[PDB]
Amino acid sequence: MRVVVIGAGVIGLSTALCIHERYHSVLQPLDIKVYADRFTPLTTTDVAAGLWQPYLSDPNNPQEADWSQQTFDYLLSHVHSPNAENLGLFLISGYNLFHEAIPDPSWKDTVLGFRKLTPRELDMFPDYGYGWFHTSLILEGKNYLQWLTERLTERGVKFFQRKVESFEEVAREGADVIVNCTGVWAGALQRDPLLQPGRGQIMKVDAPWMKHFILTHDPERGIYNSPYIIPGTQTVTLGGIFQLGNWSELNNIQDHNTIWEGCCRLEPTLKNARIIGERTGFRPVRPQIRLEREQLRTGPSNTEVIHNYGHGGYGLTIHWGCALEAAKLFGRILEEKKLS
Amino acid sequence: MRVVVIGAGVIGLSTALCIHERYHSVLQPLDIKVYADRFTPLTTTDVAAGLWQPYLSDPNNPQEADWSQQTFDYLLSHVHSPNAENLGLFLISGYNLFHEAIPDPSWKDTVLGFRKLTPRELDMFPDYGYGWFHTSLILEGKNYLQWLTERLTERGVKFFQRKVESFEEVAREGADVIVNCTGVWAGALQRDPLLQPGRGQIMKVDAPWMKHFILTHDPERGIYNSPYIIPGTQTVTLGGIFQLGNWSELNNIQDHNTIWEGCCRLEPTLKNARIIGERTGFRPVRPQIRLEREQLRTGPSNTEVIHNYGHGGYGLTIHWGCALEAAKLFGRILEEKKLS
Ligand SMILES: Cc1cc2nc3c(=O)[nH]c(=O)nc-3n(C[C@H](O)[C@H](O)[C@H](O)COP(=O)(O)OP(=O)(O)OC[C@H]3O[C@@H](n4cnc5c(N)ncnc54)[C@H](O)[C@@H]3O)c2cc1C
Ligand SMILES: Cc1cc2nc3c(=O)[nH]c(=O)nc-3n(C[C@H](O)[C@H](O)[C@H](O)COP(=O)(O)OP(=O)(O)OC[C@H]3O[C@@H](n4cnc5c(N)ncnc54)[C@H](O)[C@@H]3O)c2cc1C
Ligand SMILES: O=c1oc2ccccc2cc1O
Ligand SMILES: O=c1oc2ccccc2cc1O
Repeated sequence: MRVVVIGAGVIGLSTALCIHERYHSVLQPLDIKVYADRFTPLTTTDVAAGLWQPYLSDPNNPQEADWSQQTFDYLLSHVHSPNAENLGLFLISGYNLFHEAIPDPSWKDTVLGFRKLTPRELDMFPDYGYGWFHTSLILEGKNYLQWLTERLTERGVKFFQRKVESFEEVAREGADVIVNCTGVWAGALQRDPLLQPGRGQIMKVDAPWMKHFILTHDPERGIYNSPYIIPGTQTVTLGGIFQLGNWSELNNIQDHNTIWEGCCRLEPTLKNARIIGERTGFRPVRPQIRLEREQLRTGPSNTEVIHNYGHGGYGLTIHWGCALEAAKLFGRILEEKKLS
Repeated sequence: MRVVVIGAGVIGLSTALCIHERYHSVLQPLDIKVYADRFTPLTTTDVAAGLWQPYLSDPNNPQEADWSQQTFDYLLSHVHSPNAENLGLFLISGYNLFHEAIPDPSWKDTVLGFRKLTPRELDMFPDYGYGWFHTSLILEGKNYLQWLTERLTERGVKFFQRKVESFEEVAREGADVIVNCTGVWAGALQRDPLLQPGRGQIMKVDAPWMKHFILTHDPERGIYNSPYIIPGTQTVTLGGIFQLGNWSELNNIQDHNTIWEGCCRLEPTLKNARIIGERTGFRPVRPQIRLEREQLRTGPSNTEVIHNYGHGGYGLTIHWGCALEAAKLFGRILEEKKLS
């Protein structure tokens, strides 16, 4: 009963934890190994601010909306425990600003105190005439990854630093079930023409007087290509870069200047904030998450593959409803094989 | 035309600035001196978190409500300037939690996005069943005092470190108008049986993941004797001590334990927050602010006194409507004396 999880981002770690907590007793010799090229300080998950916010549109897969809601409910129930800070979990309120009166989100009742912005609030942001105010949650990738790692270490999950070349290489080592949580790099193991990098560039700035997130929206320039300010525990994340199909894992001045100019206009107090760091990340963009079973009859033995990737810019927002669904798929592998 | 302001807290400094900005041209040789025992890092103003919040009750003096509103409007208009951080000025949202359904405040429309808490929000705080959520402003005393000082230094206002024994001592030095902004210590210069210390004890804790203020209310134990959490730029203020008539300028373990136990129950994540400092302050409590003219015919020459003290736990919330009213009273001294 050997299980290999490929990837140590929020997807891989949360899935490994979910499978363990649901099947560690059910199956007595349950072996779980985590195979990843990049761990905990250097994944895409570490680059994310961690704000819980799904896309404004209804998902292509109606299950995704339920997956997001399940994660918010799981996270909100732990927000007040004396542990919540080890997870990098905290409540935060803020603004979603629009150029016109768009419909309310599907998640309007999932979040706390959702409402329409008043004219006195809209007066504070001179280029926007519509908006929302609500209270959401930030789950910082860096801390959450460290937390999931500790939980996995105490549960006997063994971690391995390696770049996997094919699923066959893994199957040959004697892994019955393979959990593929490769993120943006999932194409390298099995070509997927629906998966593409959603290049983002962000600035981490010291502005501790910023207590609210501010996300702006423009249908013209599209999703995440508009300014955003997301306060974290130690720093403030400045962003607004979204370049589909760009694999440049390097910061660039044009993107820097665009984030700076755009964020300073939104919040002019930022002109005196110190820049601590700047980073680049690839959102694993797909029309919908690939979370399904596949048979590797093309390779060694029977050997089933659980795909779990393509979380775009909403990986942290959705991860828990995903890990649970993957844990449900893992159970179906046990019952179908006549292994009750 | 010599003017002496006694006090370098928010009251004295904001009044000195207001008189200067309104009468520096009107009167060509306008001499302004600031006399204070304790300056900028050590006043009661430095101990205040700086949240804009008047009392839940309608003021005894209906002008006080207009004075608070004038300060919020003045501060909100400067919240977004690239300077706002030199002032220690920032927007903040949060909770006011009650044991029962009390009426809406007088200031419900002064604040941003004021609303009643929903049942899902009230579920987060197990001992409270009613509440409000709104967006207010924090004006940090420490930074604001440094700002007013710089503004006064560039305007030629001369500062003097001394303990004034009587108004007569000041009148004898040749001061025509005396502005008395002595705060809680105003009784020492002229007995005032309405003015009393509102002893408060606070903890400054490192909890940067706290993005909202939380103020609790109990009619049983009274005003500010209930837990409160107020995040600042660099630290989180923990409080809930209000002892009328207690002059103990010393922290005590009973008050410490009361703030700790009460705040940790409100927000259990605080159990792992580091204590950076603890302080004691005396709110200058009076049934209403004394902001009026008095003739010192009892002392040297004619010599008018402008009283400006007794701002309780709402000094920063009200200071600007006060400084403006004092500046208006100073003008009445010029026109009555047949000095047009
Ligand atoms: C700038 C930016 C901001 C974002 N902000 C938010 C946000 O506020 N909220 C939110 O909900 N989401 C956000 N996201 C999205 C979030 O970061 C992702 O959806 C989530 O981190 C992706 O998780 P993952 O586990 O799919 O990928 P990753 O974090 O990339 O991890 C994939 C893992 O698989 C590994 N791997 C890949 N190929 C192999 C191989 N052959 N062998 C071994 N290992 C392999 C990598 O080494 C890595 O460990 C943001 C993204 C970016 C870039
Ligand atoms: C624990 C606590 C928390 C608070 N939180 C808030 C809040 O969140 N929001 C809010 O709006 N308000 C708050 N307050 C209230 C606020 O601190 C006061 O109302 C305001 O600071 C008082 O201002 P002042 O200028 O009257 O007094 P002070 O800051 O005390 O200054 C009085 C000045 O007069 C001087 N002085 C006195 N006597 C003499 C003399 N004989 N000669 C020379 N100088 C003299 C002192 O040296 C000092 O410089 C809080 C108070 C406390 C104690
Ligand atoms: O760049 C991003 O910013 C966000 C802000 C809030 C919620 C999700 C995201 C995803 C992004 O890619
Ligand atoms: O202790 C105090 O806490 C406050 C919180 C908000 C607004 C005013 C006050 C005044 C206090 O004295």
